[PDB]
Amino acid sequence: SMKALDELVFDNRFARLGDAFSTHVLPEPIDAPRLVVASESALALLDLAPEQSELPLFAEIFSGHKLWAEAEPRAMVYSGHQFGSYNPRLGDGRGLLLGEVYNDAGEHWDLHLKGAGRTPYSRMGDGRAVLRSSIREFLASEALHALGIPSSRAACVVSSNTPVWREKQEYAAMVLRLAQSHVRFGSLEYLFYTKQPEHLKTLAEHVLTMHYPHCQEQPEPYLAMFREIVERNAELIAKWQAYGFCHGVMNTDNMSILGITFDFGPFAFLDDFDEHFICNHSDHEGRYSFSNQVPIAQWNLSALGQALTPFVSVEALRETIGLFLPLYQAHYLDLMRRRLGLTVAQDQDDKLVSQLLQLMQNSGVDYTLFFRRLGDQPAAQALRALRDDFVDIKVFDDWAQAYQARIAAEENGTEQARKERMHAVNPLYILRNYLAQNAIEAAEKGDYEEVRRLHQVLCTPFTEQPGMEGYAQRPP
Ligand SMILES: Nc1ncnc2c1ncn2[C@@H]1O[C@H](COP(=O)(O)OP(=O)(O)NP(=O)(O)O)[C@@H](O)[C@H]1O
Ligand SMILES: [Ca+2]
Ligand SMILES: [Ca+2]
Ligand SMILES: [Ca+2]
Ligand SMILES: [Ca+2]
Ligand SMILES: [Cl-]
Ligand SMILES: [Mg+2]
Repeated sequence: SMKALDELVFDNRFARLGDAFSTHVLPEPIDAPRLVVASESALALLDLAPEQSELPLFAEIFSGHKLWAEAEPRAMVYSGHQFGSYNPRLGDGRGLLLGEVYNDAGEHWDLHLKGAGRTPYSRMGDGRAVLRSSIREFLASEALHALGIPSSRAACVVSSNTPVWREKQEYAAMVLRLAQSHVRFGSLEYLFYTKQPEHLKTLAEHVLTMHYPHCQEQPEPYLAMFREIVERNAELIAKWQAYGFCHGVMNTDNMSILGITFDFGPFAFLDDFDEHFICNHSDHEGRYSFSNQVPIAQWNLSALGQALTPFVSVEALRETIGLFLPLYQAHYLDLMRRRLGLTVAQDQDDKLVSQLLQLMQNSGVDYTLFFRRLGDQPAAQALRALRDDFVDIKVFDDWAQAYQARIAAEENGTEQARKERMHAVNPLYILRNYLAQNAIEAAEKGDYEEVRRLHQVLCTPFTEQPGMEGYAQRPP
């Protein structure tokens, strides 16, 4: 049953690994905490109901004022390649692993409070996050999960009137991030490149036993684990590409060891399709552009593989990395076939998908709404309506014919079954930047109605909701 805040059970596994992997650090509170928004689904991971998130004590805990005695807040140490260049020392500069909760299902869940204050790893930073940062990370975490895209989760956002300077005067907020691990590729890189072989093995054994235990029985457990990580990453990137999620900062310290989306900063969901969109205004070379996310993910896996060379041969590691691209293409094509309402794999499907994207590229076509409208009517009628959005309208007619011929080349069910199949994987509502911005503006004025409704709508992004037509609109 849903329990009280005082009934949470803690089992702080990572804290017990010692001071070589993290440092005990308490949060620095922020003033006048208020609950901005909370996720019922995320809270359920901790056996908590939404009503427990409305308690003053709840806002106090996740703004740094109070903390269970059974917790042990810790700042992790890690490193990472940042935009291709190795940085020998990063770590939790503005967040803390408060502890790990053991829920009734028998699962361990990290409680990471992001924006909790300065730590030994903050360097010159203030250890804070501003309200717009916390709200965007909360919305994207839970929107991705509702979409079926593996992601770190977010339980709540808590506001404050603690001043924080960025470009202008802003105010500190914290987001409670939940995940079953906060270990990153960069966690292993740090121990590898500082040549701490005992601790590197202890961390790899922690990841192995807690998250890939089936691999322990195999002749080379760390090779099997690496293969599983490569698989999870291929599935993750396939979902990003299929649904137009741009991360923006795919540094190796932001690659989760579990294959979940991690660290939401300058992300963006594509509005108009653009295979080369650069969502990060600081990514001057386009290293983390939409299309580059595929080769970058492979590069990051090679960087992870380096940290495992003490245990696995270079040849075996590089052979495993070679599985990434075919696995990505398999899952990507599967996802895009489903977005097109197709239910079997046929030889030229990759060309069909590729041709659709090239037609979208310079025609100003909304990625999400194209696939939703494609399924909302029989293909012939939907395509006649979508015709006008394309510049090369006669090339599109040829693609539309190829698509209708592809439908006819398989048993595709009734028109109604097709509609339900496609609307079950094609969202009507997505976390568009302009929608998040409107929620942020209202919240910065003290009005949290908008951010809450937007979050609510995205909990069921595939289901039409009455009166929410504004959330299905293209950007104005
Ligand atoms: N305001 C800040 N104060 C202190 N450290 C910071 C601050 N902003 C970023 N950092 C650190 O700078 C590095 C790069 O930040 P980034 O990759 O954006 O991660 P993050 O969003 O700060 N936290 P996380 O989501 O857990 O990766 C990390 O080691 C951060 O902890
Ligand atoms: Ca970040
Ligand atoms: Ca085009
Ligand atoms: Ca257009
Ligand atoms: Ca039929
Ligand atoms: Cl920030
Ligand atoms: Mg980061």
